[PDB]
Amino acid sequence: GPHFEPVVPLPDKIEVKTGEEDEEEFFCNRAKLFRFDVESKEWKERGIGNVKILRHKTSGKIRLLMRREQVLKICANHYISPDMKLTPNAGSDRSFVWHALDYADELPKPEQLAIRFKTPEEAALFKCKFEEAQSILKA
Amino acid sequence: QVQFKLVLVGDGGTGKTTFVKRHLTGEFEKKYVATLGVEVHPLVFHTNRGPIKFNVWDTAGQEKFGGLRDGYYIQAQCAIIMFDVTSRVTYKNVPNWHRDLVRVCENIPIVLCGNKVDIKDRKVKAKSIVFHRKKNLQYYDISAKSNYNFEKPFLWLARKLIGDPNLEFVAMPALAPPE
Ligand SMILES: Nc1nc2c(ncn2[C@@H]2O[C@H](COP(=O)(O)OP(=O)(O)O)[C@@H](O)[C@H]2O)c(=O)[nH]1
Ligand code: BEF
Repeated sequence: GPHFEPVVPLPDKIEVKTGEEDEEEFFCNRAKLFRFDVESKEWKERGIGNVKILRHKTSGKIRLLMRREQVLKICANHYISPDMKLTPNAGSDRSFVWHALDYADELPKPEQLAIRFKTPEEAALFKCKFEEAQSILKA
Repeated sequence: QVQFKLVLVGDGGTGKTTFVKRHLTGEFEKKYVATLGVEVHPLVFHTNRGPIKFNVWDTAGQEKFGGLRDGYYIQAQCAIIMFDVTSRVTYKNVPNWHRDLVRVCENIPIVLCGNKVDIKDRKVKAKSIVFHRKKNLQYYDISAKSNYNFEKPFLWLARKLIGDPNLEFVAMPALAPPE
């Protein structure tokens, strides 16, 4: 309700720039992301929000991108590699684990990641698209 | 660079460090490791007006840190007062937290947060939370566990310090990764 004085020169509105305007979506779905802590040897939560598989329209590069909802910080950002393997969790058809050179903190960090979906249907479409993205490269 | 100094205060065990960590990495620390004095952590948000950063002063809640946190409070432009909806003592101590803040920086925007609303049965009911009404503060039920309202304190404060009540958090631009 009450009024406070702003402590900073009010900056101009800028055009909304996502960094994704040069790519197209293959996959978009909300999910829960975990990052394995090497030291403590436990899974830690990394974020909840929309996972996207994006292909650059010119380079044909394909990456995985995830933003935390409400705060909209990036919690995953890495090129998908043919060398990657998605490995279901024992007895779980809702989740997969893989390794990636991730750039969420805007710094290149090797990570092992777990991603869980709410329905096994949502997971299967992710696997499918993920692995289909991997169909490139070669032949 | 546009930034703000944020002091985060509240009883030990209320979830101040947990809240900060959750924003910082996404993790939910199950353990309680009492903060030694203060930890200063940057938190950047993006908005329709540009990048903003909170320099968050995560202070320890134990009494013995009373003298030191008066020094932490100098030049603070905003604050969150944390309490635990599971522990009545922590809501009971809120007035002292407010008092302690206002006696070093008078007219700064302050948010009251009732952390831990994820727990099925509150020991501090909604109708017992009234301090924000007598002190005209902004209140939020929050949870560092389930992310409930967890962006709100920052948005609301952002809106006040920036001076734009319609300020919106926007998607962090996704820079091109390694290769
Ligand atoms: N159930 C639940 N527990 C929480 C929440 N936030 C924090 N906690 C727990 O409460 C404890 C508080 O520890 P800490 O954050 O270090 O307290 P601080 O002294 O306020 O920094 C930790 O065990 C947290 O896991 C929450 O939203 N829900
Ligand atoms: F014990 Be806490 F980090 F106030």
